[PDB]
Amino acid sequence: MATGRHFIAVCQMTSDNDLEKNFQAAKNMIERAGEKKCEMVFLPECFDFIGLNKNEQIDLAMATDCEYMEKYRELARKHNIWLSLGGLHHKDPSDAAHPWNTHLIIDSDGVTRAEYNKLHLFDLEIPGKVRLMESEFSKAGTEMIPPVDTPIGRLGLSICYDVRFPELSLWNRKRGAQLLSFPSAFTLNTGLAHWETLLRARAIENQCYVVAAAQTGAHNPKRQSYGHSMVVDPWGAVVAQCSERVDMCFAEIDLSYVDTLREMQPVFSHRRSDLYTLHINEKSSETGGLKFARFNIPADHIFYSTPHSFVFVNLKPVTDGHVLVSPKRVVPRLTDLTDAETADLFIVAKKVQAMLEKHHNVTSTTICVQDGKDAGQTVPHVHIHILPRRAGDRSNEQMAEEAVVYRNLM
Amino acid sequence: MATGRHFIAVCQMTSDNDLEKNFQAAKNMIERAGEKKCEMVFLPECFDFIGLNKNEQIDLAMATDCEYMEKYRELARKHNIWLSLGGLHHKDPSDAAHPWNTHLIIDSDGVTRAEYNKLHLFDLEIPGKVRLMESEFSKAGTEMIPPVDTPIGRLGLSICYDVRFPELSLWNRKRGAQLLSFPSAFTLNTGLAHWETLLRARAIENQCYVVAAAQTGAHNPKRQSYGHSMVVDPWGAVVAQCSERVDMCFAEIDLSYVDTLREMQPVFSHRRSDLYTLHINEKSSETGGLKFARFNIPADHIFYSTPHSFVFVNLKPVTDGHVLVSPKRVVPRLTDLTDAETADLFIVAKKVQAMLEKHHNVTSTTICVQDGKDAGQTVPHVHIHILPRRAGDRSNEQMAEEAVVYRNLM
Amino acid sequence: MATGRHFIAVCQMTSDNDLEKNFQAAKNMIERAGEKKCEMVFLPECFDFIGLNKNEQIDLAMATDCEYMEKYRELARKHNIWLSLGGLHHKDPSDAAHPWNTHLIIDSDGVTRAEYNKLHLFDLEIPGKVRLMESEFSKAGTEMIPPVDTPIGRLGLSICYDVRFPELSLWNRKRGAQLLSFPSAFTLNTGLAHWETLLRARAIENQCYVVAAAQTGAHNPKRQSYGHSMVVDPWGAVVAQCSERVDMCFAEIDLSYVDTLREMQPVFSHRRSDLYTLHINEKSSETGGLKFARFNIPADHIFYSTPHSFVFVNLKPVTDGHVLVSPKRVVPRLTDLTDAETADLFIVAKKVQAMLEKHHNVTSTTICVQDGKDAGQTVPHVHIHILPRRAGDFPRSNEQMAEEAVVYRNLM
Amino acid sequence: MATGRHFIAVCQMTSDNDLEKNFQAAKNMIERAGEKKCEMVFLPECFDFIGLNKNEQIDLAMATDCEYMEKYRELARKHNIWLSLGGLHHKDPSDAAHPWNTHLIIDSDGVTRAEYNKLHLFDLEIPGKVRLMESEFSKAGTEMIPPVDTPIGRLGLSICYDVRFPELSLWNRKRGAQLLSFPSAFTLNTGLAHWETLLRARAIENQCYVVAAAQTGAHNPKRQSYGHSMVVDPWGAVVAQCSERVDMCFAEIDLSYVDTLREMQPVFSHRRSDLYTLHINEKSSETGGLKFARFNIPADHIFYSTPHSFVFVNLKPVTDGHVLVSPKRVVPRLTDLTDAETADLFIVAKKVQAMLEKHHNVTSTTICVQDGKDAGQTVPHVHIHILPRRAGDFPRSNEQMAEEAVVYRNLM
Ligand code: EMC
Ligand code: EMC
Ligand code: EMC
Ligand code: EMC
Ligand code: EMC
Ligand code: EMC
Ligand code: EMC
Ligand code: EMC
Ligand code: EMC
Ligand code: EMC
Ligand code: NA
Ligand code: NA
Ligand code: NA
Ligand code: NA
Ligand code: NA
Ligand code: NA
Ligand code: NA
Ligand code: NA
Repeated sequence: MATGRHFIAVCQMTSDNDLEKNFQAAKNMIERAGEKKCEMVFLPECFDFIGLNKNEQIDLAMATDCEYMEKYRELARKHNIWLSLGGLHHKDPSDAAHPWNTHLIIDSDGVTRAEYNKLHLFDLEIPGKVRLMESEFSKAGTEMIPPVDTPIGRLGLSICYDVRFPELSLWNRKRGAQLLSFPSAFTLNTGLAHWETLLRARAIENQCYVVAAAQTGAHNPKRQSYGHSMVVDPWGAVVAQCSERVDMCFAEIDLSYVDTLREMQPVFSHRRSDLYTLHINEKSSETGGLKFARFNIPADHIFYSTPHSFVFVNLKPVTDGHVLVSPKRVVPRLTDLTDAETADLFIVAKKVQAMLEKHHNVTSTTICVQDGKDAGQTVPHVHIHILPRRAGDRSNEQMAEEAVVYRNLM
Repeated sequence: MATGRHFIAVCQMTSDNDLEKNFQAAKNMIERAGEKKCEMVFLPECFDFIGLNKNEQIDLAMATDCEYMEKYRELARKHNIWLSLGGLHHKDPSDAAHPWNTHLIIDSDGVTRAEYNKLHLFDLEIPGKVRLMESEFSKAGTEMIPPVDTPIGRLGLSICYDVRFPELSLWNRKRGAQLLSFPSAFTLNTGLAHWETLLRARAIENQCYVVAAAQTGAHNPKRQSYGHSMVVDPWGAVVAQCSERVDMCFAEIDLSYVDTLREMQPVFSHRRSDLYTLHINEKSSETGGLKFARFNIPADHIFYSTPHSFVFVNLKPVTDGHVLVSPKRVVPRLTDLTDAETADLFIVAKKVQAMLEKHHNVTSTTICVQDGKDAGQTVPHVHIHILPRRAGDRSNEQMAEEAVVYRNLM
Repeated sequence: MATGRHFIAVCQMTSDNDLEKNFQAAKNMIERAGEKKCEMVFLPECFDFIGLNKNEQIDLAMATDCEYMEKYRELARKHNIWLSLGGLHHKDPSDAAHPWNTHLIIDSDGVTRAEYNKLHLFDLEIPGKVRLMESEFSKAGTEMIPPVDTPIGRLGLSICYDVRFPELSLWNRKRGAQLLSFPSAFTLNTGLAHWETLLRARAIENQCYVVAAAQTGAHNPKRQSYGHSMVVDPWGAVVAQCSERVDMCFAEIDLSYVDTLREMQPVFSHRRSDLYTLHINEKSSETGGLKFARFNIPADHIFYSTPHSFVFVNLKPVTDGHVLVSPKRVVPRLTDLTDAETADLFIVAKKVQAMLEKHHNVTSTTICVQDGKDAGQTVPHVHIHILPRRAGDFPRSNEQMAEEAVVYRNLM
Repeated sequence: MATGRHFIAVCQMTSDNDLEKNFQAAKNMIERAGEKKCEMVFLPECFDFIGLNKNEQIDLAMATDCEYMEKYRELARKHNIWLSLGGLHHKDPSDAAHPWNTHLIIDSDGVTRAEYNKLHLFDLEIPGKVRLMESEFSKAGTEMIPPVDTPIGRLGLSICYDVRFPELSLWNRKRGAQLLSFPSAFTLNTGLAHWETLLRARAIENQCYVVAAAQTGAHNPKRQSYGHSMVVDPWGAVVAQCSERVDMCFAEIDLSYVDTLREMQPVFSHRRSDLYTLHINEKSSETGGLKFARFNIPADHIFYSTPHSFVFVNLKPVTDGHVLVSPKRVVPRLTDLTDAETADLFIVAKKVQAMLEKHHNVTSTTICVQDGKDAGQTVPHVHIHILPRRAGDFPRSNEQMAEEAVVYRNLM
């Protein structure tokens, strides 16, 4: 994976409702980024456009794989450079009334390597005073995207308002991010007070470079952005920033500096996990079985998994729907688990419970945990018995037949 | 509770190992704070002293209620002013080798209204390079203290390094804090890069005033502090700061400004709780029973409680140790609970499990949850059956007799 | 004179065309300042009002002068506090279109203690896309006003745009200022970029506190201000700043601190007076006196003087108008003068020449300086002879001399 | 001349007394700059070394000049890049204790393009508790060095402490600078408070990019530097800054941007030249020419000139040494001159007077100016007569005049 020094360029622009003009601006900077042999170029949120009306910023929503986007993918190839499209107006075939705010990272091939959907939207609705609903022009993302590996390092993905919620960034760092990102279209009055401080703060708390390509100037009579597109190092210093205008800045991030800081200031090893736990709901994929004590549970027997736990079908179902929920960390007692695990184990149990009832169509479930010899534990590895109930109350090939049905319901 | 405008003074000093000199400096500023009719004065971490050796910063550790401290309590009375003693070297009768870093808030009567023990310590130990262990000169605090009500508003308590962990502050705001605090003795090189940014960041993310009284200058040949004691408003502006020297600054915080901002920018109503949850382990006191569906469980029947859940002794114990764990929020199904609740419910179940086994001296427990008619739920309110096991397997006056024994073990 | 600690209050506001609303905003803050026993409060630049157009600002100037000006003097007296009125629209009796932008300092008794007229105005005339003319709603000052002594120290005076010019502030510091002031109404876009840096820079490079009450928010549909009213110390630290709204902030200034810095960082003792000189046109006021060699020139005979020079009538003039320009420092050679003194001495000669030619109605003048025994110098003190000339051309009573001096004095 | 965008690199380092280590640090960065095709790199103030004592700094100055100076010129040529050596210990052949602090600009061919000697040194002598004397390890410059043209623009030159003095920077901007430079080694405690604000302020008030490579970290047990090497744009934005360590940062500067700002914010067209004047002693270099009324004074006869004035020998001198001082702008009256011109004209007269008296060995001088027909003025162009005087006292060949001018020219 990425290591050492890497040269990158951050783009600042003032997008119109004139998609061609907007494109030309960007293309011009990307070309210059290539000329300087940058490995990656970052563009701001709303890089595609910023319409006058909303029947406009919903009518122009693209497909991520459209003819406009191809112009970008074509550029990435042409200049052998990765791209960070800060926040595309992602049209949703089903709900055209609510596009997505998608941050895309593209290959030197033009191949999308990652997509992140703005998770936090601004919704203010004060009875008879003011009503500004971002959730009216767009739609929030539904899941947590982990950082992506790039030639310049582990890049955490976020967008604008996201910067305001520390939990999201702490998580990305925990998932091994080296650089955080916050392409944005900040307000002049908000940005002039919170932009630099919030970005520098994120970089310092997570000890990561922060790359924030932004919108600046007036997009139209009723909209102006703060600008100040910058790059912050893992120590909180602003090592690169654009001048007040449509232009770019350059930075040479050094992944080694990140390592040095994390080593000399092990903050993430100082967190009192015995007092607080930042739980995140993440859905991971198991391209290989998992250890249930000494036994090996086949990936085809697992229908849901997260970085802390997994759910697998039983070899001796005490009743239809009877599955198991155990922590990836091989541990026998519940009292041996850490809050992160305890919390994730039962929140997963909750997600699984609801699904088993929608399927086996019932309205009752029993959660049992045999922790100890005297309690009936037949295997030294914590497992939650989740068994749906009704009125009454194994084929290795048929066990994966069950696991498949559930996997599509999780 | 506190409302409106309130005038406060922040003290900056460079403490010696000369407790009398240090005292005089502080007393002088407190007197001036009184003269200006301030309602509260904040002093920095290590306000009592900063010794040359460690056999010194462990020998001088006080009692919180000693003759030195009385000088302060006497001052609070004399000038009718609340005090924030940023970080006293709190001697522990049992472990004299590890004092506490205690932030105290004192009455206009000299009455302690709150104590907070530094939760985060700096411990760096790189094999053959450098070894700086804060946990060698002192001892971390063991529990989470909630904000205290003061005449100037809901004051969240923290100390120095704490500022580096966002979770702690998000929690304090959630517990209704209006002002956060971070009295400190920051390093010149660290502070010159992270002080203002981290404080301004906390104020902005939690929309609270931030009061940080600090140490400055050189305490001795081998120790210098950053200083820059300040006050930040809920918008991130530094409204007051001390000059580079032993002196104070004044600020008039306006709790209404806090309300305005929180209303016009409802960030804490934008957090995706469906994706992440900041769980905190807090121990609350129930000076009154709780609703277990429609029934009323007596406080004397409850041995442990938190802002999300409670544990009470059963009216029909299926076996010794058989207790119940339910969420304060009256809900029937597990799938009706929020991650905060799910997580806290079972982490409490974990804490309770371990205690029941240390007492009933056994090594097995069963966790059951009858969620639904068909599962055997006899009451429409989620409750976890926690029943310790062995080989074999109600007096209202004797039920509180059990609850009392456990309460002292929780 | 003032020394020690002093408590002050800085006010921020959003002035519009509602004199009563602006006044009530200012009054509220002055009252709170008085309640906290502040010795002085600072109001921002257009504290009186910001009109929607030229004609309205003319009407408002009259309505302000007529009703509110005195109301502030009353507040000053009632709350026993000094006021710094950051820059009112001072209506000019003979030019209603161009009032001055006056910074007024009012004492505890409501008495004007000093008046600064904004010297720097922003004039942008781009035939193509722009025309922003501040001199179309105003008129720049005419004199350099030295710092005023106040209960909080030597206060230098200026108004926003003045910050961009270092010359102005360096001067005030040299003239004894311990605090500089920059009451103002900055544009949101320009303030958002230069406000803090400039105010802090002036503080640091001049080693003075900087007090800058400012306008903030939306005044009208097409006028916005940055805000961020603050107080910066002599080391450049922002010790107090208003929150984003119509409100105030408090700061205790310490003149001791200024002194301490001036001593551990004697920056002003390090200037290369030999390479560069900052000359300033300043007319001095004097009880009298002044030596010319061992001679005592009575004030009656001195009609113009600056911190560096003085001009006086001649007992034995070689011709009508023959006056003398001399440095206050008593030295004989022109080569004894410092660049600062040489610049002033001849720039003053330039002013006297013009004054004399207009008065005596001549069009020629001879400037002569005899430096040395062999050049005919009669007294060991540099003096420039300024001789008006006529086509004819080549002991006087005290009464004649005093009169001639009175005449010239009122033409300078 | 240079226009458009230009890529540059700024270097930060922790120089000590190990010339080889410091050089390898600098070399590494210059190579990386070359690899990125930068047109110019900036090294900090004491890039050569920081010694543990007076004697070591003298030894190191020799060892530097002997081996490393040329090595940098080689790097310049090899990597086809221009160098800005922030302030080497320039050993003075006749005073080993007081070298100059020279800022050198080396071009692509390793040729010195310009040399600035630090004009401002920090001297603190408090009989009581302190004695910090920079002039004890150095010697201040002697001349004002105007900006140098480079592939990246008009570069003004300075070294750290110079930032505190606005005069120096205002001048460079007036002399055409598009970028100001402040290579340096700031104290950790002073930089931590004034570094960013001052650099940014100079940028804003002069509308120039500011390039400041700096020392950082611990040099030795009792010497620390702030660091934070950066590049500020004409609007005051910090566009590039090194991380906390021995490393570099990159910035693309745009001369177009400077221009644009200079036009939408014509700050320098707004200065009150009528109230204050910033005079600077500068000796001009000239191909020749210069008119005196309708007369063409050949360079052969001009022995001293500044941006505002020139002095020349006389065809019909009334006495040995009779020369003339005149403003370059052709105007007849002394009252036609601007304060800037009046200050310069007589400060130059002051210098010529001294030069002539020492040369002709006299002790008296008569300075005379005839302004107007009736004052005897013969040509309609201001000219000051400078007449050396003797006890005796009161057409010349081109050869005599040219010679006399050569003599005087080498004494100014
Ligand atoms: C909704 C993408 Hg700007
Ligand atoms: C709509 C927040 Hg960039
Ligand atoms: C351990 C209190 Hg400074
Ligand atoms: C020891 C951290 Hg203030
Ligand atoms: C022109 C006075 Hg605000
Ligand atoms: C003096 C009454 Hg307008
Ligand atoms: C001329 C800006 Hg208040
Ligand atoms: C005195 C040159 Hg660093
Ligand atoms: C020029 C050899 Hg030291
Ligand atoms: C004289 C400070 Hg580099
Ligand atoms: Na499209
Ligand atoms: Na004690
Ligand atoms: Na000033
Ligand atoms: Na102060
Ligand atoms: Na004469
Ligand atoms: Na300069
Ligand atoms: Na630029
Ligand atoms: Na003559």
